[PDB]
Amino acid sequence: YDIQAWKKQCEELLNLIFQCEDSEPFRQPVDLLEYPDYRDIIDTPMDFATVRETLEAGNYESPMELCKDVRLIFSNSKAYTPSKRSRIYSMSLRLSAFFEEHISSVLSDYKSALRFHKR
Ligand SMILES: CC(=O)NCc1ccc(S(N)(=O)=O)cc1
Repeated sequence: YDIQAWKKQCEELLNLIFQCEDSEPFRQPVDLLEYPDYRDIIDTPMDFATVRETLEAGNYESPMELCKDVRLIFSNSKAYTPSKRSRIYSMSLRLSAFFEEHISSVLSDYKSALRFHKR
């Protein structure tokens, strides 16, 4: 029932994601010189370095907020390269499955700890 445990759990999950080769296209903001029409399609860019820096700055109140930003990385990838046979597409799908598999217990433990606190 530790209300604060999610933060270190998210730091460790982000470390695993950075070690994953599938995270390479998502480690830093999309380069607008390489993809000049990116902002014509994507309203809110997101990447794992921005997620990590938001977490380290103490700017996430809950793991649900972090999860919303990570999910935005994947939805941006799907919206920008929607060829279900593109390299980045396939990397996004595997990394998303890995993230969802590991974030589930982080969210469950946090929601349980908060429900216990407010009992
Ligand atoms: C990160 C993003 O959404 N766009 C950049 C990008 C990177 C790789 C590829 S790809 N499909 O050739 O692997 C297409 C676009």
